[PDB]
This record gives sequence, C-alpha cells and structure tokens, in this order.
Amino acid sequence: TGYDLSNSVFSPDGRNFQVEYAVKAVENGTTSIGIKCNDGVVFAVEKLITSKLLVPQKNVKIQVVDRHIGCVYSGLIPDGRHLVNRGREEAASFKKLYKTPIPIPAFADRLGQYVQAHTLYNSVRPFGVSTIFGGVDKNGAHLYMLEPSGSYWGYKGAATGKGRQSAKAELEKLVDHHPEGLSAREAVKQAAKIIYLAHEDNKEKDFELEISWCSLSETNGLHKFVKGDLLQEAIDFAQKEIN
Amino acid sequence: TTIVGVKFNNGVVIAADTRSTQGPIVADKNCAKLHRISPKIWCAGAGTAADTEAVTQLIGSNIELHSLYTSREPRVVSALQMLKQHLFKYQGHIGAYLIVAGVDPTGSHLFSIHAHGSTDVGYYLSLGSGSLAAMAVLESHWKQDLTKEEAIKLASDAIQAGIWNDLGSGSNVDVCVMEIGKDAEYLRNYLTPNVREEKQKSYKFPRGTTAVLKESIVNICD
Amino acid sequence: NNYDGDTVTFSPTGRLFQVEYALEAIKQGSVTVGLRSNTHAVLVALKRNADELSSYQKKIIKCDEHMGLSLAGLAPDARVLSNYLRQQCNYSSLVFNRKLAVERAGHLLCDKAQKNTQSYGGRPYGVGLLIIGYDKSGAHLLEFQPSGNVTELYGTAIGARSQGAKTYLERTLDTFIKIDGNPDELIKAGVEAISQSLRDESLTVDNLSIAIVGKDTPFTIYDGEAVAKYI
Amino acid sequence: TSIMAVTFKDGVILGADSRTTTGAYIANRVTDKLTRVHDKIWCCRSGSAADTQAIADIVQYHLELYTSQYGTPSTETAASVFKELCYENKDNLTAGIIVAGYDDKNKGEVYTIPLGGSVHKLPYAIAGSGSTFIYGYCDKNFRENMSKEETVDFIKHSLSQAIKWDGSSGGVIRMVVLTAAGVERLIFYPDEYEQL
Amino acid sequence: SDPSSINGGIVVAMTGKDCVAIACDLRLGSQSLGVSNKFEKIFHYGHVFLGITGLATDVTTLNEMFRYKTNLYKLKEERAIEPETFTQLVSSSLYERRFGPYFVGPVVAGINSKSGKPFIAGFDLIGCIDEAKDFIVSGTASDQLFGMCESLYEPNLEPEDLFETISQALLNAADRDALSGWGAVVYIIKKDEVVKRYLKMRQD
Amino acid sequence: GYDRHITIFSPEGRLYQVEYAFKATNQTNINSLAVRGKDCTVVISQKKVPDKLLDPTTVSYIFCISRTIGMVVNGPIPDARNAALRAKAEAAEFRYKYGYDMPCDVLAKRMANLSQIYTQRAYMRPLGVILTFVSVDEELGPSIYKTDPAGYYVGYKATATGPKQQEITTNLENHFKKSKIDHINEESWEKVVEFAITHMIDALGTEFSKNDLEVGVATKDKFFTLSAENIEERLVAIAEQ
Amino acid sequence: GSRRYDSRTTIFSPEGRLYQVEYALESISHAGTAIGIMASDGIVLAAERKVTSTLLEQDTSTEKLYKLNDKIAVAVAGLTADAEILINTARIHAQNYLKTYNEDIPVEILVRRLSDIKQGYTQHGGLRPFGVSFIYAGYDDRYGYQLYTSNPSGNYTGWKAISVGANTSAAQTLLQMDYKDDMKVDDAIELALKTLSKTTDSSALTYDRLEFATIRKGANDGEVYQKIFKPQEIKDILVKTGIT
Amino acid sequence: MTDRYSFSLTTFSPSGKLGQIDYALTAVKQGVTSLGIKATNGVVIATEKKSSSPLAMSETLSKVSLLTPDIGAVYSGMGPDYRVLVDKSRKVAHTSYKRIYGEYPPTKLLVSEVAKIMQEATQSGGVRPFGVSLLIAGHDEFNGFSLYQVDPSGSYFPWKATAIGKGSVAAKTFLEKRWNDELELEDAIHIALLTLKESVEGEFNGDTIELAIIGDENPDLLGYTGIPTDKGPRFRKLTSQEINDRLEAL
Amino acid sequence: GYDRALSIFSPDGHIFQVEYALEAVKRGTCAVGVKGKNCVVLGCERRSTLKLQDTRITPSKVSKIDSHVVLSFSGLNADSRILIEKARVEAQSHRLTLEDPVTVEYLTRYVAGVQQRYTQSGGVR
Ligand SMILES: *[C@@H](CS(C)(=O)=O)[C@H](Cc1ccc(CN)cc1)NC(=O)CNC(=O)[C@H](CC(C)C)NC(=O)[C@H](Cc1ccccc1)N=[N+]=[N-]
Ligand SMILES: [Cl-]
Repeated sequence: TGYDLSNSVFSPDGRNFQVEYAVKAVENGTTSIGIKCNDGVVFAVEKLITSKLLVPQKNVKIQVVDRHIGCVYSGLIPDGRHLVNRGREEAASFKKLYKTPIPIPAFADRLGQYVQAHTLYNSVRPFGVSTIFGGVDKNGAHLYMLEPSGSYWGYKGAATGKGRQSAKAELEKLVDHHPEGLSAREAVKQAAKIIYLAHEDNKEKDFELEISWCSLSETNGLHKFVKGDLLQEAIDFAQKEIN
Repeated sequence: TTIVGVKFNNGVVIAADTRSTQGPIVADKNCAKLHRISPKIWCAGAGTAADTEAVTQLIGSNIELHSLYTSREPRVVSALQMLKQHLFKYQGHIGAYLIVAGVDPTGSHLFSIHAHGSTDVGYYLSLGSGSLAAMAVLESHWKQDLTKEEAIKLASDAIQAGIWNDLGSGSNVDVCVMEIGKDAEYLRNYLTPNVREEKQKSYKFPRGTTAVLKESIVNICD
Repeated sequence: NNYDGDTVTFSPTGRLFQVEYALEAIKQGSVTVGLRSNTHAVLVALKRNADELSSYQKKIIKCDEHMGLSLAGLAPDARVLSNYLRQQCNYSSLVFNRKLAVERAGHLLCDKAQKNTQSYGGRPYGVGLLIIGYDKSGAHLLEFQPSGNVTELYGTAIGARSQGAKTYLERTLDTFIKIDGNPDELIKAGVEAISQSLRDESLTVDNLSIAIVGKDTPFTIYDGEAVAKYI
Repeated sequence: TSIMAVTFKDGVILGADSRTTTGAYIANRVTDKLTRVHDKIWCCRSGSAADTQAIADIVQYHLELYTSQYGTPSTETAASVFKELCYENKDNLTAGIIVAGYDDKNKGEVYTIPLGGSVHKLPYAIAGSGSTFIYGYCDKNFRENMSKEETVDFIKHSLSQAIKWDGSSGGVIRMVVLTAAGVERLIFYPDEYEQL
Repeated sequence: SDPSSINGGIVVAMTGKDCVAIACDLRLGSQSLGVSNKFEKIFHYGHVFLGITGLATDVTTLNEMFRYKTNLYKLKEERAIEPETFTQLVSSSLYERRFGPYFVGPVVAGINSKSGKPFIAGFDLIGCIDEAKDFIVSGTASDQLFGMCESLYEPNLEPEDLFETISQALLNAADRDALSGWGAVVYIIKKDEVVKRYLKMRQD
Repeated sequence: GYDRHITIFSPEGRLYQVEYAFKATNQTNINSLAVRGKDCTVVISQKKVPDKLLDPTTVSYIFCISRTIGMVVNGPIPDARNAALRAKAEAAEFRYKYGYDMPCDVLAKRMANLSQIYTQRAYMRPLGVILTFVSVDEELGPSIYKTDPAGYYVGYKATATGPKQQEITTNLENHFKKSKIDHINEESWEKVVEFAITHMIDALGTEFSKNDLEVGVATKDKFFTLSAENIEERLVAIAEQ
Repeated sequence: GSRRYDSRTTIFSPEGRLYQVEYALESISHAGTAIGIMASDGIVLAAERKVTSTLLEQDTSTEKLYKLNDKIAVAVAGLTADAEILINTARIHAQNYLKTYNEDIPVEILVRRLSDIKQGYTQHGGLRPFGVSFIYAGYDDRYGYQLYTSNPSGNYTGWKAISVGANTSAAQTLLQMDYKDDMKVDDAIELALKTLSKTTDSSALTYDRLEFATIRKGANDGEVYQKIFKPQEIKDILVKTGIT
Repeated sequence: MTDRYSFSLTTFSPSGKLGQIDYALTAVKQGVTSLGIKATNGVVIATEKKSSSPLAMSETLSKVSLLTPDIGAVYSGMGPDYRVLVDKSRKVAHTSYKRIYGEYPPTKLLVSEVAKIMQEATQSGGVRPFGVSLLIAGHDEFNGFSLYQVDPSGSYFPWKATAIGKGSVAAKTFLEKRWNDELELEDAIHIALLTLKESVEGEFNGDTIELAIIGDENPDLLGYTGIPTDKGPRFRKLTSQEINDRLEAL
Repeated sequence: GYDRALSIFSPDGHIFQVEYALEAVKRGTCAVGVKGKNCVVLGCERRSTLKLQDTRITPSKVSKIDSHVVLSFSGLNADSRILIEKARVEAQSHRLTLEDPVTVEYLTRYVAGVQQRYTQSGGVR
C-alpha cells in the first residue's frame, strides 16, 4: 500500500486518501451553518469560550468577500483565511475586468478550481476546511458549500463541523414546513436556535454566538453582522426553545 | 508591383505582374509574386519582398501543421487571422501588404492585409504601387455575377494597367484561378507582352581578348 | 508515525504532526506572561541562561512605537516573524500614514505561518508569540501559535509551566482589568502572575524582563536595575 | 470616419459610413465599421484600423469566454473590457470606440471610449473625424424615447451631413438595429441620402 | 556611415551551356583608403559557390557561419548540400536577423549534381531570394554590372566563351566604381571540373 | 512498490495510476447515453439528488462548453468542473486564433492530448473523468467523441458511460443491427430524445420521473439543456404510446 | 512530497563508488564488441553488429561507426540513442572550435569536453548517466594518429590498441599478444578482424554482421582520408585475409 | 507547488538493465500487430483496426498517419503516446528542417528527430518513456525508398521488411520466406495482406484493416496544378473498397 | 532544477556523503609531495594492469595550474578535471585584477572553497 502517504495519488478504489484525511480535520472543528431565505442568506457559527480571559465579541470568525459575499468555515481556521484571501483576489480581478461585482455561482467556481488544484500535486496539501458561503447578485440569492476535494453544490440550507448531523436534521424540517419560503428576520432567529441545538454536541465549554446576513430588503444586498438588539432578540428566542 | 483579386460565380482569381526592383533598378524581370499558403489558398504580396515571403512561408507552415492536427482542409480566415495577429505584433515593422484568396469548405473568400495588421473584405481588391492604375480598371469594368473567363480577363486587364502605366510594375502577367470543387490552376506567365527584341549585334569576343596573369585547376573533390 | 515526514501530509485522524511537533518547541521554551487593563498592556518574561558565565536570552522585541511581542521557543523564528511585523507596521505608516491595528497584525502573522504548513520543502515556525499594543480601539493582547491560530485575550501565558500563571489570571480577571491609569500596579499584578510558574528559582535583577505600552506610554522594555523595584 | 450610436424606446441603433483612407486615396469604399463582439453587443470603430480591429477581436474573445462561464454579459461589462485594453495600452493605441448593446433589463445602452481610455455612458454618442460637423445638428435634434423610424431618420440625416463635409467619410451608410426582436442590418446608398 | 559601402566590392554570376561562372573583385578599403588587394569574396562549400559583397566583417562572419552549417548538414545528411537547398538556408539565416541585419549582398552559384542543371541566385541583406535564368549581380557597382550583363549576355554560351563575357562584364563595371577593383577572380564551373583564373586589370 | 503511486511503467508494461483513475469514473454512480439523429445529437444522463437540503437546480454533470459544443462528464464534480473550465478556455482561444468555431472532434483530441501528458509527466495526476463531447458539426454533421484518463479518444455512432454501461451498449448495438443504419432515422429532435429515454428505460429497467433525468440537445448552431418541464412533456409522450 | 520516489543517481556507496556509473558499465559489457588499433601510417576501427536479422537493410545502415568531422570518428558501445545525443553535441563542439580559431579541433580537446559532459551527469542534476562507451579514432598535426576511450564516469585515456563492449578481457589479451609498434595499416586491419573472429559469440563472422572503417594518410600527399567500408568491400577484405 | 520531480525516473539496475525501457517494450509486445514491407518501386505499411466497441466509428481513429507528403508512420503499443508523438514529429519536421531548408526532411533524418524525442523521455526529469514502437516508411530523392523501426529507448534500425507487436515473431518468419530484392509494389501489398491475416482473428476486410503505401507521385491528390516540379504526395492511404478488391484475388 | 539535499548530517554528527567521498580518494592511485630546502617534488603512482597504453597522449597525473604552481591528485579522474579547470581559470582571473600571479596559499584556499561548496549545495555530490 502506501497510497495515503502522498497527495494526488489514486488508491486502487479510485480515491484520494489525503483529501479524505483533510475531511477529518473539518469534522473535528466547531459547528457552522448557512440558511437561504426569501431574498438573501444568513450565516451563523459556534465560538468555543476556552477561557474567561477571551475578550467577548473580539475574535471574529465570519469573513466578508467584496461587499456582497459572506464566508464562514469549520476546521483549520488559518486554511480558511488563506481561502478567503484568494477569494478576495479573484473577486477583485473579476470586478477590475468586467465592472460588475462577481456573481455568486462565478465566485463559487473560482474557489472550487483553486481547492481542486490542491488535489493535483504531491507538493501541496489539501485544504482542511469546508466553507459555507453565499450572497445576493443580479439573479437573486445563492447559498453554497465547498469541500476539501473541490466539490461544491448550491444549497437550500447547509451545515458543517462537529454538530453537522444535528444541524442538518433541524434544517430539513425548515425546508418541509416552509415550502413557499422563509423570511430574512425569521432565518436569523432560526439560525440562533440551530447553533444552540447543535451546541449539544460540544457542551463541555460554553460558547459565544455570532450571526451575519445578506438580504435584498433588510441589508440592501450587502453583507452585515447581526449586533445589539437584534442579536439579543435572537439569543432570547434560542434560549426559550431549548427550555 | 501590381496585384489584384477578383471574385466570380463559383470561386476567386488573383493575378500579379512579374517585375522586382531595387529603387529604380529592375533586379528580376520575371519573379513570381503568387505564393502558395495551402493547395487551394494563394497569396499575392507587395511591400518589402523579404517580409512578404517570410511571413507567407511561416503562416503556410503553421497552416499545414494545423490542417494535419485538425484532419481538415485549411480555411482562408485561419490564414487571415494568423497573418494579421503576427503583423500587428510587430507594429508595421514587417512591411508586408498581401491579398489573400482561396476556396475552402465554407466557400470562396477574398481578403487584403496591411503591414500594421488591418484587414478588408471585398469582391475586387488591388495592392501595390500600381494599385491605383488597376483599381481604375476594376471600378470601370467590374460587375456582379462574373463568369470564370470574364474574371480572368478583368484581372489580367487590371494587371496590364499597372504594367504599362506604373513604373514599379512590368514584364509579364501571372494568374492563379481557385474554383470551388476543382483543383487550383496556377498560370505562370499567362501573358508575355514584353519580349526583348533581337539585338543589332553579337558581342561574342575573339578568344584570347582578355589578358590573364595566372591559371590554376581548382580542387572541388575530397 | 508514517505521517510525520513532512508538513504536506495529513494523518488518518486528520492531524498535522509536523505542526504539532513545532507546537512542542514552545512548551520547552521559558515562561512569558501577558495581561492588559483598559489603559495599559503589559508583558512579563522570565529570561533563561546557558550557565552562570552566560547572559540571559532576551525574550521581548519591539515592533513599533505602539506595538511589540514576547517570544517562547526558537528565537531565530521569532526574529523572522518580528522582522515581518516591523515591515508591515512600517508599510502601514509610510503608505497610509496609519498605525497598524493590533488585530490586523495578528491576521498577517496567521496568513504567513499558514503558507509554511501547506507546501512541500518548507517547515512550520517553531515559536509562540504574545503581542501587546495600544491602537485606536484601546489596549490589546494577542496570542500567536505557529499552527496559524491567533487569539485576542484579556490575559494569558505561554511556555514551560504556563498553566500556573494562566490560572492566576483567570481568578484575578475582575481585579486587574480595572487597573486604569496606574502602570506600577498593573506590572505588580503581572509579576505576581509569572511567580505562579516558578520552581526552585526566584526573580532576580538580571533574570526578570518587563515591557509596557499604553495611552500616554510608548512601547518600552525594562531590564537590569530598572526592574529591581518590582522584586 | 463618421460613427454614432443612439438609444430609443425599443432599444439602440448603431450607424457608420463605409470609407477607409490611406492619405487622400480611398483604400476601401465599402468598409464595414460596425462590428459584432457578442449577439446583441456591437461596436463602432474609429482611429487606427489595425488597433481597433485587434482590440475588437480580443474583446470578442473575452466575452465568448465570459459567456461560457457566467452567461450573457452586460453592455457595461463589454465597455469595461474595451476600456481596460485602451487605457492600459494608451501609449501604443489610436482607437476611438463606441460600444452599444441591448439587455432586456437595462434596454438600450451606449458607452463611448475616446483616446485616453476613459468611459462615458450617454443617451447617444458620436465619434470619428466627421463627427465634428454634426455636434450642433445632433444636439438640437436628439430626443429621448424616439421610435425606430424616427431614430433611423435621425442617424441617416446626421451621417448624411458628416459625409457631406468630411472628406475622410463617405460611401454607403450602414446601420445595425438592436432590439428584443433581434438584429437587423440596414444599408442606405448615396442616391438616397445625398439629396436629403 | 552607410555599412553597405564602407569597404566596397562586387560579385557577378552567369549561366551557360551545361556550366556556370561566378566572379568578384579583390579590393578591401576603409572609404577612400585602399587597405587590401587580396580580399577574395567568393567561398565554396562542396560544389556550391557563394559570393558575398558588403560590410567585410559580415562577409567573413557569414562565410564562417555557412561553413559551420554546411559541415553539420553533410555529417547528418551524408551528402553534399545542393544549390537550391543552400539558397533556402541563406534566406532563412539572413531573415533570422530581420531587425538587426547583416549588411551583405550574397550570390549563390553551382550545378545540381543530380539533374545537371545550372543554378544561380541572389539575395537582399534581409533574405529575399532573387532567382534568375541569366545573371545575378551584387555590390557597390551593381548598377554598372546590370548594364554590362543586360547588353553582353546571350543564352547557351560555351565555357570558354562565357569566361570572356563575364570577365568583360566585371572589369568594365569595376573601372566605373571608385570602391571596386584592385584585382579580380573568375571561377568557371563545369559538371566535374572547376577552373579559377586571376584577371589582369588596372590598379587604380 | 512506488511504481503504483506515480505514472511510470510497471514490470508488465502498465500504468496503475491511469487504471485507478478509470475506477474513480464510477464514484458518482451515474449512467450517461448519447445518440445521433438526422439533424441533431442527443445526450442524456441520470440525475440523483440524495440530500433534501440541496438546491436541485445547481446539481448537474452536463456542461455548455461553447455555443455549438456540449459536454457530459462521468466522474467526481471537482475534476468534472476542472475539465469543463479548461475545455471552455480552449474552445474560446481556438476561435480567436483560427477564426472559426472549434469542432467537436478537434476539442476532444486536444483534451485527450492533455490527458496523455498527465500519464507521462509525474508531478501531474490524471483526472478521474470520462468526457463525452457532442455537437452538430458543420463539416461532419452529428458527432459524438469521447475522452478518458488514458488519453484515448474516438468517434461514435452512439455511446454510453457509467456503471451499467455495457447493458446500454448492447441494447443500442442490437437496434443498429436491426435498422441497418448509422443513426436514428427521425425528423424532429423531440422524438430522438424520446428514443434515448426509451432505450435507457429498457436497458436499466427503471422508470424515470421529471427530476430523475438530465437532457442535453445539440442542433445546428446551438447546444442547449432541457428544463424539468421540458423533460416532463417528453415523458408524457412516451407514456401515451 | 516527491522525495519518496527519488532514486538519488549521483551519490556514493559506502565503498566510495558511484552506483549508477558501475551499473551503466555493466550494461555496456553486453553490447557488441568494438575494437580500435593504431598503426604508424593509420588507424583501424572494427565493430560487431548486435545479432542481425536477414531482413535488415545492411547497406543503408549505421549502428556502431559515426563520423564527427573529416579527421575524427567514433565507435559506439551501449545505447545507440544515448550515443546520438552525445555525437551531435560533439559534432557541434568541433564546428564551434573551427569557427573560433579557423583550425580543425585537436582530438584530445574534443574528447575532454565530451567526457566533461558525462562527468556532470554523475555529480549533479539528479539524472541517470549516459549508458555509452566511445572509442575515438582521429588525426591532428600535434600528436598525429590517436586512439582514446571514454566511459559513463567521464574518465578518458589514450591507447595504441583497445576494445570496448563485450568480451574486452579476452579481446585485450589477444591484442596485447600480437600488437607491435612498427605495425602497418594492412596488418592492423588483419589483427582487428582476427580478434573479433575469435572473441565473437556468433558461430562464424560474416560481412553482414560487421562495420569497418580506416583513417589513413593514403590520399595524395600529406592529407587524411576517412573510409567507411561498404558491404561488398567488407566481403572482399574478409576473403583477402582468409576468414571466409 | 511546482514540478518537484527534477530527477530521473529511469535508472540503471545492478544488472545493467534500464527497467522502465524494458517495461515499455513489454507494453509494445501487448499491442496489436503492425508491419512494413519494402519493394523496388515502393513501400507498404499495415495494421489491424482493433475496435473498442461496435458502436464506435473506427474510421475516426487513424492508426496510420501522414507525417510529410512522402513519409508515413504506423505503431504498436499505447495509442495516446503515439498520437502525441505524431503531433511532435509533424512539428519538428517543419521547425528543425522545412523552415530552414525550404523542403521536407529525408526519411532517415525525420526518424532521427523522433528518436531524439523518445530518448529524452528516457533520461529527463519526472517522466516515463513512451510506450510505443513506430514503423516509419518514406521516400526521398537521394536515398530512394526506405523503412525504419523506432523503439522506446530511442534506438532505430532500417529494414527490408519487419513486424512489431502481438504476433511479430511469427510474422517476421513469414516475411523472410516471401521477401526478395526484385519485388514489385503490388506483390508487396499482396504479401502484406497474407502476413496480416495470420495475426488477425475476427473479421478480415477493408473496414477492419488499415493500410497505406509510399509509391509513385499522385498529381490528382496535390490539390492544385501549374507548378511542374510539384508532382504530388507519394504517401497514399488505401480505401476500404481498394483493399476488398485485392482480397478476392488472394 | 534538481534541489535534493544529498550531503546531510546523521544522528552521530557525520556527513556520510563527504566521508564516502574520502573512500573514493583511498581507492585512487598513490600521490606524494616532499619539499626540500630550495625545491618541491611531486611523485605519483601509475597502476600496471594497463599495458598497450599510449603514454604520449594519456592524461598526465601532475597538472600545471599556472607556470609557477602545480596540482596532483588522488581519487576520481573525471572529478579532478573540473577542479583543475576552475583553478586554471581563477589563476588567470587573479593575474587580470591584482596584476600578480596567485600565491600557493590563495590558489589552495580557492580550490578548497569549491570543494566545500559542494558539501552544502542542493542537487550535487
Ligand atoms: C513590388 C512591391 S512595390 C514597388 O512596393 O509596389 C515587389 C513585390 C514583390 C517582388 C518580389 C517578390 C518575390 N519574393 C514578392 C513581391 N517588391 C519589390 O520590388 C520590393 N523589392 C525589394 O524589397 C528588394 C528585393 C531584392 C531581391 C532586389 N529589396 C530591397 O529593396 C531592400 C529592402 C530593404 C532594405 C533595408 C531594410 C529593409 C528592407 N533594399 N535594400 N538594400
Ligand atoms: Cl495538443
């Protein structure tokens, strides 16, 4: 054997074991989710409070690309930052040549091709993150999830990390109970609940909630963080549902 | 130089004179200005003679390789695009002015190319120092729906206008006919209206006329 | 085992062993403590010597007038990273006439360490850093690890026996955070914190190293007879 | 050269003469200066023939590749590509381009790109050597939301005058209509437009 | 400071009945100053003869370059290069320096060993081939040589007669050019013998 | 045994990495089919959406390479998209350089040559995909050309790819024995799509809803994919006969 | 990364030998035997073709003997493809020297440079060495007639008579026995053929399994001629010495 | 990132073998049979068209390829490796020869250039050898008709007649009996078909056999007229119908 | 370019590639140097398993680096040519810039520096 020692090597199955090993690092990380809604998208993430010495609200994990795209990830945090840095370069060159801000499907393939390229050679390591991202463009709202292999699809809802199965189950209920659609303000409240419910799989350390959103009506098509009264309202909604 | 291209019923014809010059001096009284890019795509060249020949040979080589790669007969627009992108890259420093003409699976085509990399389309075209003499004949006698024999006559008449009226052009008329569905026929020295008259005297010298200092057998063998 | 030959290889459980071995070099290094209030931020570092005839290895490095760090692990790697920080702080000043935010300083160190963990031939950095600074949003303390992970904190400690000081600061959190407009008292709290990581040895005049930055105080380092006040 | 693009109710119309000159000699009297960079995005070329031709080919290439990946490009996107070439190679280019196109959302749009490489979005645009003679006429006679027949007359009359006074302009008047209906090519001969 | 007319010199080639002739002057100068009266401008690579006029440094350089290339050709091909092929090699080599050219006017001459056909050719500095049945000229007295050849030449001349015609063409042309003369050499080339004669000419 | 990790010969003259790339082809568990009409070329492929949270409109293995060329992939989506982007770029560059639309068979050759390079050069791995290119070529007419990780390519009267490829292949073979011709003797493309779906139903033995299939059609001067409702209309026509 | 798959072609063994060089020499020992003999008035090159087939075109063939310039030739033993890479390099180097100095290259200078190329492949670059041994036969006006050999190590030495390839041990003993310093070319021709005829692995030595060449001053007055023997000329010289 | 394989992947083993070349030759042995025969007035090259599927159009896959108007090539072994070699061989004929001398290279020299390309894949960094053996037939004015074989090592040999691939050992024996120095071209085509029938198993007709000749000049295949010196390509690929005509009088 | 670190340390603090190069020297033919009051003498062994040699043209064991300095060696013969060539070039380069021939100490220091560079350069032995 030895087929799992080097990246870009096919095993006798037709599998790249190094990529599957990178998926394990992703499964080890904290929970993160994405919810598509009527006219936009909502993102949320679990931040583990390791110590009292961590400054609240001052270790931000959700990242913005351009002005209209949000990105969140689970796994190796530095690898995620590297991927966003590239995303920001790709989005910048698109806007430079073609004027219009990069469409979400167009942006999705730019990350996809870059991540896929890191499965082609033994001189590089695959990415240790699954990345949930999306935003609003000319054709409306788009939510995407990208994996270490370079694989990505569009989603109604998406989840990754240690509590992915719990969150996926809760997401599937929202798709069934709301066939006509879910509103943006509702999706923020639901996102809070789904992080609190998914925290049951990581309950030794208590946590800090962080939410962001893009909506055609509520945020005018731009990416913003949820803070203050609207954040506390979503926390209280989540607290009431666990009890 | 005088060069023309004329479209007709089932194809296209190009023609040229046969004079080559260095300044006011005639270097070659019977050069062939009709170059071959591909079997059914022919090229007529004016401007700097080394450039027109060099550029035509390069693109003809790359066209052959492309034809073999694609398993298809080469198209005139491929030669046009490759020529014009090459010339444009050199900003007019390659002084080639060409009339490109040929038949391919798409049909019959006639284009012109300039040293800076611009191109034109037309039913009748002319390039070179005798282009104005030729274009005058073309503008007077050209019509829509020309036959093969009519187009050859019109083309060679336009070249003759250059031969007689332009000092840069002279000697004979070359023609190449490219009809659809047939082989292209190259008509080297199609007209020879400038034959040198018998000289008044023979200048054969008596043997021994030239004074010699040294004789020696030269060794060419190994 | 078979998956620790280089940094480009993942283990079957999804671990990067070369990165974890680099993390081990920090644990071998001498203890250093960081803490802040709202007005000031303080670094306290225990220096180490080869023997009685040798000097004590300098642990604290200045990056700008408003920013600097303390190191634990491979000192040459700290020199490379601190030099990179000096350049980035300087680029921010020359081009934008802007003091580099302590948060952006961390983001830049993270991205530099990451590239070394994803390419063949290279190796991870073998050092951990505590960055303090005062910028437009007040006092700051950061913890850098060579995995790439950077974290903002009220207080912390890294190196050998760092868990003793880290527990003390976790108890003292409510007290030392409100030491505003008083440098000497914030240092005293830091000197008392590092003391919880000492075994057999005590804090002497050429052993202790303290640094401070704040509202009306540039990043300055104290060594020798200047630290005799706090013993 | 005389070229113009004009927005109207149903979309946009591009117009041009057919004369190409090498000094005072007319090298081509039936030139097509209206060129397709995409299905419903066309441009009018003025300046160096070689430069505009090379640029238009590169733009057609960029937009074909854009369409393969991201679907149909906007007219603004096409103008941006033209600009990027003209601006970054300003020292080696002599190209004055008018870009015109039809979206279904944005309807008809016109962008003009002069020598520098600057971009200017306008209701209508004129360019080329012969445009100097019709600034006064076009300003007085242009109206927004014109009909197709009204816009064709406006362009025909305008270019007719540009041709009359500019020696570098002449031949036939070519036009290209861009609407939801599709793409229509029009031609107008001297015997018609000269006696307007 | 015109590279093609600093050193001076001339070359001429002609065809006959089953033969060819190539001839050159011997002068090398620096503008008005005559320096050498032994500077031959005709070289040969097997049975293919090459004459080169123009800037003398480039004449020497190209001879050394074509010797190099025809030697490698013979090693790989296992045969001597023919005139038609060598002509194409010259054209290629000159055009390779299109925007920094050798300031020369080369002339190829020889008999194809397979077909027996007499062959001559000429080039500009930049590589353009000039093929001809009758004659080729090159150098600072090219105008003069063109006039002499066009009047004196007739087709199908015997080797002994062709020698007289080409010698008289060169000599009388050279005497009307200030930068040409100072001696002359004529090569008469038959299928399998080559005679080289040095001419007596006026030394001014 | 490092001769099984990189693309170098083994003692019996084999490239194991290439062979294992062929096995990655079936990792998605999807079957494709391609046939030619008089005027058109039809390609069909199964569409499987297991997760309820997925947006089914973004799940696709058919790609529009150029206006005239379409491509369906059998293999993982990252490599599929890698190959698609490259093919799109190659087709665009061909048009720019040579002044006419890249033919289907020429693009196939070019992508096949690229695949060959990954079998010879060590640092690059093969892509675990089989690319099926379709068009109505202006010189050769209806065309089907297929590429694999070995770098092999050939034209086809018809073809099939996937886990149950052999069953579909023999089903089509038997039809062309009977009809005595190289293509589907049919006027409209609608009925050629109906033929394709019918013969896939017979070979695989499964019934299809509107969301279980994915259809691509190549006509003169355009290639396009069908929507769910376009397929549903096509399924109704088969059922009523 | 790629470290895993590196053979490390340019390293030393614990005994201080170069693995790849030693193994390349093992390859060369199975190649057809080539002999060079230097006489007072010329040089002989003889070589045995590798197991010929009856349908091989013999007259228009070149396997063993190659011309570098008019004054220098080489006999090959090893991989032919590898030899041709090195031969074209040598042919070029000879023409560079002629272009620079207007004199034919001295034999040793050409040999040294070709050998220095082989040396480079054993010290750096991580590539396999050339699996080739040459016998160089040539003439210049400094040292006259000269025989050299080079091998994959890049080491070269001079010889009065020498063999490379298969059965060199046996061949070198036979040459050492019958060779003397006052020898003529025609005698050396006979010695070369007699040596191959005894060391051959074939049943009998025939014209169709041989390449032969001489470098004499047998041209007209003070000049060197290279003769690569034709099939019929090898047939006649084989009858004349009484082998067939 | 970047190609870190800057070292040889083909090395000498203790026994003096070059492993990867031997293994490449093994791949050639597995490949379908192809052959070549030289006549007095021409050369013939032939091979079986092994179809991957009956749905596949075997006309689109061309095993016998034109390299120049007077030179053709056929192979045994890995088809993709051959296809790229034909591309590189066609290009090198132009860049290293026709663009310099204004004429096509003679057979022996083009063969030499192909051999060089194959040798470099045996020594250069991060690459395996080509898994094919080529048979190259051609004509040129000064050497006449000729036939060459090229192996994965880069070695090449001239042949009166030979075969490579699956049933090469039996085919070479058959050719030794039938070959003489007075063979006309039609006689050589007849023998080529007889030799190939032995190695083929399934159908044997013009649709399963691929055969081309290097013979007389073909003015009809030139595409143009007017230049007397240009007389047309000596390479001609025999049609499906032209093969079946000769199979009746077999 | 070929980068591989061929000369590296081992657990016991030895660079094996450098030590194995010393074994190649030990295999080579003997060479001796003796310096007197007003001279230096270089003696060299030549192995006698090689008869039928041509001693006129065979490479001599002692090589002139300049007209006043000589170099003999033991080890791989092909390797020695590369050092001799570099030394000969540096000898002429020193005459060109300093206007004085090399000292024996300087020429040695140069050759030794070249030998050292090949013990910590990638891709080389
Ligand atoms: C007519 C062109 S014209 C007068 O501009 O209308 C012909 C066209 C032509 C002739 C011959 C062929 C055959 N390949 C193809 C086209 N062109 C000429 O008469 C132009 N003649 C030349 O360029 C001369 C050819 C020599 C073979 C006589 N060469 C020169 O005049 C060089 C040009 C040059 C010099 C320096 C730098 C660049 C170019 N003059 N000199 N010395
Ligand atoms: Cl390719």
